[PDB]
Amino acid sequence: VPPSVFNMKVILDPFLLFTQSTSTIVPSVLTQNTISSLTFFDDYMNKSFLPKIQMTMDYLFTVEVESNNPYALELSDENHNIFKTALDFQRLFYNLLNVFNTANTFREKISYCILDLLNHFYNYYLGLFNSLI
Amino acid sequence: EFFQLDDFHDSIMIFQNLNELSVLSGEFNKEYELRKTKLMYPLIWKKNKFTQSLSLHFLQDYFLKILGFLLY
Amino acid sequence: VTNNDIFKIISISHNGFTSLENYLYNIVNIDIMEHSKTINKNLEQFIHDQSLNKQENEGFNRIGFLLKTINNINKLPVAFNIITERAKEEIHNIIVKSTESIRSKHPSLLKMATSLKNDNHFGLPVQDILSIILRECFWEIFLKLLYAIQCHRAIFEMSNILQPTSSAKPAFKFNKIWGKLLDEIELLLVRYINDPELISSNNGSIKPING
Amino acid sequence: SQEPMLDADRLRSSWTFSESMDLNYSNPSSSPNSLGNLKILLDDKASK
Amino acid sequence: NNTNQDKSQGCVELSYYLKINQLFQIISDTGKDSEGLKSTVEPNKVNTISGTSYLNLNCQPSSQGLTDSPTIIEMWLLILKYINDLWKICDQFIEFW
Amino acid sequence: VTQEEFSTKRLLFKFSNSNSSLYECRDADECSRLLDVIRKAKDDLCDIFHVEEENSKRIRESFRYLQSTQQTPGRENNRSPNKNKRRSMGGSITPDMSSTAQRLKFLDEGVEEIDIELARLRFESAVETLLDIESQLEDLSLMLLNLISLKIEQRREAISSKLSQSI
Amino acid sequence: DYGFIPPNCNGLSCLRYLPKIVEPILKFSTELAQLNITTNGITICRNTLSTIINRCVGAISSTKLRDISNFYQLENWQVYETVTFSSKSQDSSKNLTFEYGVTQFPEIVTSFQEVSIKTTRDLLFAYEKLPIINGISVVSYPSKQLLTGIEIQQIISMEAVLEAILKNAAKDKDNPRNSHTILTLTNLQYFREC
Amino acid sequence: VNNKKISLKISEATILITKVVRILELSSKCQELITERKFFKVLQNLDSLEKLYLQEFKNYNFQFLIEIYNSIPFLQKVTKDECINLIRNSLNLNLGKNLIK
Amino acid sequence: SLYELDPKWKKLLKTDNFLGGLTVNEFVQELSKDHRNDVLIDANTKNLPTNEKDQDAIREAIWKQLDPKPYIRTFESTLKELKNLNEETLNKRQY
Repeated sequence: VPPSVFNMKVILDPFLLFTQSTSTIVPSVLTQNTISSLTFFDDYMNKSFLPKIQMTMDYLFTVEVESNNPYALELSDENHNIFKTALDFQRLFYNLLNVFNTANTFREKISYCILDLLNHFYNYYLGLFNSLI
Repeated sequence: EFFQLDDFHDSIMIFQNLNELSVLSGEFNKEYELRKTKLMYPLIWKKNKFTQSLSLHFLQDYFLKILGFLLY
Repeated sequence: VTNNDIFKIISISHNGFTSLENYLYNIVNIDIMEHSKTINKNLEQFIHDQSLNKQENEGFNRIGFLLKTINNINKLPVAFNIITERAKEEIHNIIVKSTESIRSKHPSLLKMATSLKNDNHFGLPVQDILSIILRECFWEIFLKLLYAIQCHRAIFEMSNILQPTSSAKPAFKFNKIWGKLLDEIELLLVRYINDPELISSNNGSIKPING
Repeated sequence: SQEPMLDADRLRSSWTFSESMDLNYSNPSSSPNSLGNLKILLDDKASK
Repeated sequence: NNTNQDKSQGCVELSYYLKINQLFQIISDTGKDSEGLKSTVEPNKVNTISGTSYLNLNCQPSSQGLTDSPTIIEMWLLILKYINDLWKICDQFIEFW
Repeated sequence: VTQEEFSTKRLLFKFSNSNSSLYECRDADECSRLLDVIRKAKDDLCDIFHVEEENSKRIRESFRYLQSTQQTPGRENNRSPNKNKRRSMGGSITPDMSSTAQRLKFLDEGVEEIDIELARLRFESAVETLLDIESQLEDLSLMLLNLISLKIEQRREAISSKLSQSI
Repeated sequence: DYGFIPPNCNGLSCLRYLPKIVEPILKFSTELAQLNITTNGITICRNTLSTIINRCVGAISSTKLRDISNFYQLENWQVYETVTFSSKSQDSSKNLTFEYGVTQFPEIVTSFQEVSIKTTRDLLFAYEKLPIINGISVVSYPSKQLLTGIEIQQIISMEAVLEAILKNAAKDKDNPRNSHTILTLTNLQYFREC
Repeated sequence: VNNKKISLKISEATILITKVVRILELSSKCQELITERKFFKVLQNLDSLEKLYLQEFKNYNFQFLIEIYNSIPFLQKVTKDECINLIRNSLNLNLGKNLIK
Repeated sequence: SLYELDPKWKKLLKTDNFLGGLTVNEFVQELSKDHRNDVLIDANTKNLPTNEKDQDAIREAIWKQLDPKPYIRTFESTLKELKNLNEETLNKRQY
């Protein structure tokens, strides 16, 4: 997706206080007696914010493609590549950000970061599926 | 002597907003390469491309000398 | 009026981070004692003003809306008037108005876009730097809209429940049934325009395929 | 997943914010059962 | 904290995990230095060599005793909120009597 | 209220923010005395309270809260290891830095000269330039000064790493 | 005050925050019976005050000890980090250069600050200080428990040298691995004047 | 005429102040445009200047040349200094070399 | 490098400064920035396309030869701010 943004991974400023209206009109509590389409918290935290987390992860992996089969610096080795320490920096950064404790911590945000790992093994699997294969 | 000093600071300031800011130097290096590689038994020809006989001993030491300092 | 004596007003000195002691996230939001307060207030004056005819935090709601809204003599079109004006033009008026007020108050939208802070420096400065603003802004938005749709449920009750004095009550009931369908729309797009810039959403140009 | 302590890497954490980067997942919150659980969760996440 | 713990028993090594040098010189900045001089403690290898005095203010926001996000939420929220409320109650009773 | 009598005398252009008024006075003597007395309400607007200290001293005290201290504490605050949209106060409304940090402020551009000279691998002169900056910094050590020294030691790291790669 | 498991402790968290949750209750008490309404419950403040106070100071001490035994474990896998010395020789000739091993310097701090906090529980009962005087706590009070604080602090420093004993001898075989194990004697040599 | 005196020094003082302000900003742009064959503090000091003149420091609508200049200088100084530096050392690429033999 | 950077402004600005008296201090703001005899020629600056023969550098210098022109003129208006300080001298006399 063209990342203009859906919102971002920046709901952490917004989505605290905008759950108070999801709990003071408790969405939707009052709302007197009719058919009123209540929740709406989640419904975007179900649909929108979760897929925006998934594709936001995907474009974040596209900020570590870097077009090199390979090159790196590597105090001990070659370590092939900046790709490698890229995905280390990414999964270290996000795996400090998106979850620390609590393990779910997630609907599938766990499975989201698992999918970022799976894409990383797809790409560095594809280098060996290109140079060797 | 300073043969990339301009390319150094060029790449610095241009690398404040890298890297099409220094990507056309690939094209200018390929062009003026393809002039300086040329010709003398024409030698921009190394892209799957008589003038053979325009080469002898002085043209030899000339040719591989000048290409040698090009590689240097 | 009595809805969140403000957090993050101000700073319990010194005790500054965690975000403060107030929030986060000790501003529970549990179900909120804040919402026991507000949803005690509107249940108090709603079913107890209704139960009455079957600053007390906040007496201006049922007071001004009562002695105002009952002293109408041809009320039934005017209910539709305040409905059909206030839904679109009020919801976009407030939700525009606050972001305008910050958008020139101390803007400096400098930290113009991300200052290229990669990538996934995803609202990094909170940490109390420049997302001390937007938390107060979007917090003030969802707070004001909360007291709003509260009060539109309070006129959608107040006289419509129960015919004080008009048994054609379904006007303001529509102005909950599509009152809340108004405001939950107007916040939802304000979700989708929380794009990653502090997007500030104040242009209105709509160009076709020819410039 | 183990963070665990670092410092590594770049801005000495460079992420460090980190409200599950955005959640509390603040269920209502209103749900203190906690189940005495479990593995944490094999769940095919171990298979993941 | 911690369910399926570090087991056992979940210390942060926080006097390193913070205080390798930390609030060890920020919570100790109303604490250090009070005659806490250097004697060539320009840390001559790389990094921790600011160390002049009063202030050259870093002057850490000091996340906590470091890895306590939730435990500073516990001590802070519990102890400071409860004792704050009781400060208000004893104020109101102080007026009342 | 623009003075647009050039398109039409006896006409006014009052474009208040997100609005526009063509409130056409009938005669032009009422237009000329109207924009003239609104120019005397620019002898009240533009003279009484245009700014005259208002945006001036408001820019003084409001600018005076610049990056992080005005407002010291502090228990949620620090600005140690960053630039973080670094407020170049020398190029800002101070222009008049103290000749220590003014003459080292151009040696902060001399620090950037070291970034050129490192950026062309010419280490030697940039190292000795940095020695001069250590000398003047060392001796004449008023608040941003420390942050300048932070940038200095940052680049001392950059040098030590860079030589230790280059050897 | 802990609050949670690990770090009110090592992690100077009750070492900082415990002064706050201590001090407000102290002012709330001292006021709350400084109104002398009426009698024989000012006794109850004299009980509850020193109860929570001395229990708290004991808590910070216990945290500091069982904390500080874990200090040098997993800390000093470092190099001669902090400074230097100036110890003269037997011929008084400039022979230091004794340096550095920064686990000296950290434990030089985390007791001095605890001295500052326990200074702010012993000397806590000065600044309250109003009439009647309902002075519910003595500014220089517990000479018995002051001697006990001397005992616990002596046990703390003894736990420090025990920590370098275990960490030196077996945890595990590398100050780095003889590789300056002289590092460990350098640290102890600084500890003789630290 | 004592209020025309005080008014004259008043508006003379304020217009002197704003004149000093725009004098400072155009002075800084002159400091930018003066720097030829340096190309290093060009984006640094120039981009520091554009962060004030079109931006918050002089964000009245005051002049035309201030508005069109500080609004213009993105593409002019950035594109012209940019491709100026790009065809710089293409000069040296012609100068590197003819000393091959 | 004189009041020849603001020659007609000795009338076109200074008479509007002398007995104007500034009318109405938005013209002293904006039309003295539209700058009678100085930046009333504000047209075609322009960093001239086409290709760098014609011209792209002299008109780029003349994109800010109001930094030359209207700032030795605004500086001459700062030198006329010394004349306004001379107007503040006599405005310190009669006051």
